[PDB]
Amino acid sequence: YTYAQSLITKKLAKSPLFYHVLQNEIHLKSGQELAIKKNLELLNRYPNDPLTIEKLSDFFSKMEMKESSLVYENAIKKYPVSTETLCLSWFDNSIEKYDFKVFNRIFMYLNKKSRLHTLWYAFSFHLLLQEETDKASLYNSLGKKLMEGLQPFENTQEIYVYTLFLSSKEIEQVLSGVTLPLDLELKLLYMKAMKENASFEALHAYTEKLLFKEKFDDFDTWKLWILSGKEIGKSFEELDQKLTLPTRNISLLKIELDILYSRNIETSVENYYQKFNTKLCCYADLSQYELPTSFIGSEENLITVVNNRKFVNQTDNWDVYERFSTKEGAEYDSNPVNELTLRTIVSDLDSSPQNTIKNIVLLKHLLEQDKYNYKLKLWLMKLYSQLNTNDLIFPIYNGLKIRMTQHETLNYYLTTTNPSKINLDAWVDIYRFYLTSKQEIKESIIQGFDNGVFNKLEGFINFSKRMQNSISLNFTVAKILQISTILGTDGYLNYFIHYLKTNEALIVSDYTDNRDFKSEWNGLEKIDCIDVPVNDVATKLKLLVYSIVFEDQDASRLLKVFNKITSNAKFSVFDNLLYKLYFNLLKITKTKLNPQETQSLYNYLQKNLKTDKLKILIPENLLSGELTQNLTNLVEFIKIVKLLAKRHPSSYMNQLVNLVKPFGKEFKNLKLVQRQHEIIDSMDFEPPISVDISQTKLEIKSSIEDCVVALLNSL
Amino acid sequence: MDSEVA
Amino acid sequence: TSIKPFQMEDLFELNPVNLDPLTENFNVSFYSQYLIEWPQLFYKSVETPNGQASGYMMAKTEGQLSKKEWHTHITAVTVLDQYRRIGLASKLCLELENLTQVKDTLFIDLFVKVTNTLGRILYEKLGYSVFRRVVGYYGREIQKDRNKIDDSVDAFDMRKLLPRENGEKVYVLPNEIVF
Ligand SMILES: CC(C)(COP(=O)(O)OP(=O)(O)OC[C@H]1O[C@@H](n2cnc3c(N)ncnc32)[C@H](O)[C@@H]1OP(=O)(O)O)[C@@H](O)C(=O)NCCC(=O)NCCS
Repeated sequence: YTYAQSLITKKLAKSPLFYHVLQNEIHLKSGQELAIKKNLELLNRYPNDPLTIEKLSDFFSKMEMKESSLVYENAIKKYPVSTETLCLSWFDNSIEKYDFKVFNRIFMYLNKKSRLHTLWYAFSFHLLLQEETDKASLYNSLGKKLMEGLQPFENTQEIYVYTLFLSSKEIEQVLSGVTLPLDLELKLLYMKAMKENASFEALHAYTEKLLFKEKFDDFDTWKLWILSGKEIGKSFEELDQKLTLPTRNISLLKIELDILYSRNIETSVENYYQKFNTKLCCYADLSQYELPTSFIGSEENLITVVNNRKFVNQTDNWDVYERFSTKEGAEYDSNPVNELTLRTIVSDLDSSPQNTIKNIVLLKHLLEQDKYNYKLKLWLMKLYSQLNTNDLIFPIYNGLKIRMTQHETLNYYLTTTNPSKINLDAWVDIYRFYLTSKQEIKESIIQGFDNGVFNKLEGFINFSKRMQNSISLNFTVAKILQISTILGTDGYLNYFIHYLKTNEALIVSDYTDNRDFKSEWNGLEKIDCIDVPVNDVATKLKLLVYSIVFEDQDASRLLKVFNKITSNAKFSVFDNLLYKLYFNLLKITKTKLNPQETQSLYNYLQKNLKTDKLKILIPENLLSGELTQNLTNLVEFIKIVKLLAKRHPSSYMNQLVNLVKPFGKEFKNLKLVQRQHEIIDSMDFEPPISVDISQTKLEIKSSIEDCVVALLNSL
Repeated sequence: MDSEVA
Repeated sequence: TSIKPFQMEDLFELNPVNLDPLTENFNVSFYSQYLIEWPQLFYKSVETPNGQASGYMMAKTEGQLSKKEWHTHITAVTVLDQYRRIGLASKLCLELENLTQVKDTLFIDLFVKVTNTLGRILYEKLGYSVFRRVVGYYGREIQKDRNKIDDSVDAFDMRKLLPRENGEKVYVLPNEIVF
């Protein structure tokens, strides 16, 4: 740090250029802050002229919260020679800052003449509109006249952007007049417009050509064809007589066509069944409708048995399973029978440890033959998250070949995994995904604009937005900080403390949730059931705790945030205790208080940092995963006590560090592993099929011992 | 003594 | 059942299709690049009830016409297990042959795992032929003897000629396929 400073002064002396001064001011900011903000404002008042210099100054003002915009605006006006390179710099620099709001302002300068850049400007008015109802009309009108300025349009992307500012009745008139062949995007929009405008004579004509002459075979299009037909007067027969082929789409359409003409459904429903009971889709298709009494009234085909049992909503299915327990067909496919076995298991789950363990044996047993059945694997992870068997979930996860975006949607299955260095490394590697995807989406937004792909740009933008500050991203950072400090290693600790200090605005906001709680339920009805034990608020609090530990100037702001959150927390008894302990410990060490306040907070820490008090962390059901989850949080707390006693040494801290020495031996005398082994050893299973219970019992016992002991050795 | 930065 | 254009946010909801063991999960880079450069060749099948993704086709165009190698390539097709055996993957691959942009090319390319029984059955009925065996295509270790074949990691490059060899025994290595 300080050698960088001397180096910067050397440079500034030699210059006695702009980019060096900015760098020095930034160092002075790091070291300090008001001094630096003054220096930067001084630098802004001077006419920034270099690209890199102007880029660095804009990032400085974004850090310190409107002066970043006004750096580029000045440079654009005072040297219009380079206005495009300045604008493109500003553009790339704004995408990386997740600053999507400023886009219109950049595109306006950059337009005041390239046609692509007019498209950018227009498109940006749509993007603004997707946020302030008072200026809606002006934005819409502005982008509309931009696109009319570009007619005739040359491609379907231009036409798309125009439609972004058109009413449904304008959209239909525009697209009915297009000479260019429409893409799928616009065909769907054309049909949408005609349906919304009740232009049914047009709709029916358009769909007929698509469905019949083009043989498009689109079910959404089929539904518009029979709707347009009835409205323009055609009868059941004239439409039905055109429906010959027995495709899946036409068969279901006959149901929809009966509904629309209020005819009776039974014949069309039975015809579909007899033609599609041999296919796994059968139940999902007919479950859409109100199926008649009589049809439920009604083998050599497993899939038929599957469907039929699902129609009657049969909860016990182990009979079918032993008929078809043997995996047959292609290796990489799944055994359809396990659609029903999984149904029976989920209906039997009752959250008691014996039932969890029993259904683990069953799931493990079914996966012996159905090696690649992802739903069984997800449910198996879910049951393991109910216990202290914390080192058994990562193998299932990696066996699914979860990679890239899947981490964002599925890493929560790893909520209960143990703090091993092997897992730390896995977590760091998941973070690598976030780092790389961050860069790739930024470059994909740039290139999407450089090509003319407005069709997909909003998706790119929203994709980026949804990854910038997700609960899955923050949970990854919380985990890395937790496991890093629990072990002795610090290879990445400093990096992530820097992430917290750099992103405090994100850390204290509302995180986006893209997690997948839906996939294990595919082809089942989502009842209430066992859940992976997530705690999103604790994730925030943890990141606040570390943010406060390493706050070097003023911890009061982050602590108000902390206290506002805990005050509304909805925690269990021990979690409530735990964040009060964190509150008192952080304020003693990280805020100026008078000798009386300090003694008060110390005495609360003193009263409760005792095993007799912290014993409440132990759940009544010892086999519950709450045990190790609480233990882990207690271990992390203690490590933070020891780190703070080094960072902010005091006699008080010295007394707390001594107070926590006996925890390890004391909790070892609570015999938490033995008790769990005794409970397991005294469980009687009558499984619904022949399965070896003993190996799962032995695996679970060993996994519990290893995970509890590792936490107990960490106290 | 001179000093480092030199 | 209905086909809709692919948008990037669909990745967040593709797990039932992409957890399947023969379905790869690519970099954000990769999906987005396809959407940027061949946006009309990336499309999905949706369900009747909720618009649940049933499957998708992810395709590109590549190659030099002077070298007779200007073609459409299939980089990913897959159907949700619930919607298999009812024409869906065939519908996806044939709808690809229908697009004008594909019609402009000479043939359709694709790699398939040698062990993937159903994928080979699929392209056989569609009229695809094995053009060459790519050795270690799906494997981690990069190898130099093309004759050290391995059914678990090798690939069949399949072609189907469009309106505009005769061996499964041509062994080639991944880095000799350039275009
Ligand atoms: C899973 C998969 C079977 C889904 O395909 P699909 O959409 O159900 O294919 P269809 O049901 O339309 O049938 C396609 C053809 O393959 C054959 N076929 C499909 N599934 C079959 C099975 N389980 N057993 C035997 N033959 C099968 C059929 O014979 C059919 O032609 P035909 O019925 O006219 O003879 C497979 O094709 C697929 O898409 N897998 C995705 C991932 C993968 O394994 N490979 C990726 C593509 S390289």
